[PDB]
Amino acid sequence: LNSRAISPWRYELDRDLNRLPQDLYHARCLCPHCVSLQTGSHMDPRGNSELLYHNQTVFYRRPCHGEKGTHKGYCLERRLYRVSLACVCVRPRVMG
Amino acid sequence: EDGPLNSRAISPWRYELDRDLNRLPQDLYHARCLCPHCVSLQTGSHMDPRGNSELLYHNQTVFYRRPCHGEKGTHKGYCLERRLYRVSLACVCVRPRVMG
Amino acid sequence: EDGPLNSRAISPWRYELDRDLNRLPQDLYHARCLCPHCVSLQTGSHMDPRGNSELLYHNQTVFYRRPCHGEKGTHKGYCLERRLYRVSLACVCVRPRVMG
Amino acid sequence: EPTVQCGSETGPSPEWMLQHDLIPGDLRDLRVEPVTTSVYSILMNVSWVLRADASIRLLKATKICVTGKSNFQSYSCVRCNYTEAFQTQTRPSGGKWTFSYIGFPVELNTVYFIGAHNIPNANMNEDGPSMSVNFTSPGCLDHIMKYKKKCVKAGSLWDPNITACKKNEETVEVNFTTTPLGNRYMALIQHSTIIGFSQVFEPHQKKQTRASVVIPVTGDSEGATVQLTPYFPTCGSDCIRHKGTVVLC
Amino acid sequence: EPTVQCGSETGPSPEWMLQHDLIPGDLRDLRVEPVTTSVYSILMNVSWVLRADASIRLLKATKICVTGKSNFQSYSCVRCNYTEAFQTQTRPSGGKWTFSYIGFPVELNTVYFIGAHNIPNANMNEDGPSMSVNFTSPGCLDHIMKYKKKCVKAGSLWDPNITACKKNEETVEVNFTTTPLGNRYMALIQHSTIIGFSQVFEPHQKKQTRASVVIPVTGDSEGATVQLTPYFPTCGSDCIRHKGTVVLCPQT
Repeated sequence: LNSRAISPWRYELDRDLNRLPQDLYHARCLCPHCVSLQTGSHMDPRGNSELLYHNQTVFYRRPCHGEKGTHKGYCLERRLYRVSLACVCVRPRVMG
Repeated sequence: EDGPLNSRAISPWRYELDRDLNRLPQDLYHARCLCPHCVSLQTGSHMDPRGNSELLYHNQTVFYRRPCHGEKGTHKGYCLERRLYRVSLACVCVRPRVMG
Repeated sequence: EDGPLNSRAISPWRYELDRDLNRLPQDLYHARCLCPHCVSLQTGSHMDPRGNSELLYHNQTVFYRRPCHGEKGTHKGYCLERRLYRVSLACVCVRPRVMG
Repeated sequence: EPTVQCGSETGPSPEWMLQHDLIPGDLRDLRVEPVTTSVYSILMNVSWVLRADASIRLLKATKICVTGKSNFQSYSCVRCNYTEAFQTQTRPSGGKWTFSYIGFPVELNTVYFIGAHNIPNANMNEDGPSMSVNFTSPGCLDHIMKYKKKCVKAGSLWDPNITACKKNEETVEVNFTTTPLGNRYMALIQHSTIIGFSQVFEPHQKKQTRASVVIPVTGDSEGATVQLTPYFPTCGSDCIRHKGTVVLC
Repeated sequence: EPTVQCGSETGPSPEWMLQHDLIPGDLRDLRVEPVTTSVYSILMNVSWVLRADASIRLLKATKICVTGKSNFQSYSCVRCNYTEAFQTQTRPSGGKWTFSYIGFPVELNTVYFIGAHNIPNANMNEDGPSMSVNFTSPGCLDHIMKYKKKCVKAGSLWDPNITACKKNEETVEVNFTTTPLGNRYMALIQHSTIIGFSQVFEPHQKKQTRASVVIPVTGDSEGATVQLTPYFPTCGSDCIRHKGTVVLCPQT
């Protein structure tokens, strides 16, 4: 996979104590241009890399807003999040 | 080639419709790229055979219908059947696997 | 250069750690200097090979304890064991030897 | 002599609904080993070192789990307790305590991110207990493992037997045995750029003789490189390929 | 509200004569800061972060030690007890526990090291609980420590007033102002190689004006640097040296 794409990307740790799963990963491909298909090491500048995203499901817990007083409590509140998936090779936008 | 990158990627890729009476959303599109290999970079029209295009999937939750299992008799009923669906997002240019 | 004499020595020596659970002091920061040849005194960074570097030593009263020899049975115990421990102190570089 | 018995459990932990006054320690270490089962699948053992510095006074469960991240996106978790209440800071025989587990399925070129933490965890706003190990799994380019049916269908053991030779300055001839696993063969000749190209269509043959294809070439083709891409209905675009040679007849 | 009170004590720990069934835990982090006192000394405030993971149920002392390896090598470190027992993980106010202590003497041109461990300590055949924090103190080449008396005797704040110019191709003239605090001086000049050397033999003079030195040179002396060092009986061979710059005295 990421060791084979024209614009390879890696995955960086981003821990939280209140996110399910406890770990999520946001890829940032290191390449500002798409690599050459003939060498794999020479830098081919005729391309660019742009991040691809989606939106995913995550869960959080908040303590009870109502002043119950029995315990801290918990709630299954649901907002959304932004996480990438990969990088694509893009033909630029030129003027002239 | 200009547009929302759906025509500007080296791996161009169209859409196909998937209809269904009980999916929310009723609209899901499957990426169906059209090239057998990656396009050329210096001409934009001629054909570059050293690359390949592959689907990349993901899971996005949707809603489905079955009638109420209990024989209530009031009406047919409905339920929020919540499972996933596997779709395609973008074909990418990849260096192939070759043995020798 | 300015500093605590280990940044101004010709053969600067660092200070590395060792651990024990029954020794005093729990750490004995020994010296292991990388400099294999007296560095130039006009630079402080250049590599001058005209000298050979070697360590200097002493024997330091230290403390060990192994459990009690006798089978008293009241508790594990220990012994107040004095044996001398081998420690390097500081690096000097020296003129090499001539054969012929 | 405590032991650990585990079953799969993924989802919210009922422990998150209660804030515990006292919490256990971290984990000293964690390491994961790959093994090969007898025939012929692959399962995984996990290894970790429970804390030695007396952190043990209270602990019940340690859930270890991973997100599998390939072209497919996978994730599941395993929750289990330790069956006996600890009393010693090491084995009464000696050494830090150890436990292990088996049962995680493993796929092709799938990188797993396995992390652990004790149960229960801390409340809101304390230090993170994160401890995880990254890993690398091999593909189907290893000489050990051609024996999966999935890769065999990709013609892993298939020998193209490519024999490519130059007829004259403009025509090149290739000979090779056909195969009942495919129907379409192409050819790339690459020295610096594309020198020549052709396409071949042939359904199958019982005799299975060496083929012969005429492919035009431009310029000097001496010392070029021959490559074959076979098409199967299964592998499609990710079909494995093989080298080819250039000789003069 | 438990507090901290330290009293100096070095030697064998009584608690090291007994093996404990349960031992106290590690420490999160240890920070130490360099401070300056009012008058004119330099002291250090140490700080550590204590556990929250149930290790607070039993821990009575936290031994903290400092070592230095300079011309001296010293080891005397204070044990500190905790006044009150604990029943909870954090203060009713909340937050991570942080403690401090002042009083370790500090000197010049020294690399120190700080240890860390708690009392009681671990039994035999167990994990090493120690963490490291390294540090460094400054010397007497800074403005704030220009008033440190020891290096004041060494001439921390003296003004050399060095002015040297080339008398001719074979002689260079040097001018500077002396002080009763010095009685013997040296003299070197270096441009690319050693191009001149001398020493200055003059105890003192009553009216105390600028000097004048005649020095021979081997070749061209333009663009060189003048270097002179005092011989003070206190600073010995550790005596500071001041830069110099030579100019041209025109015949006109």
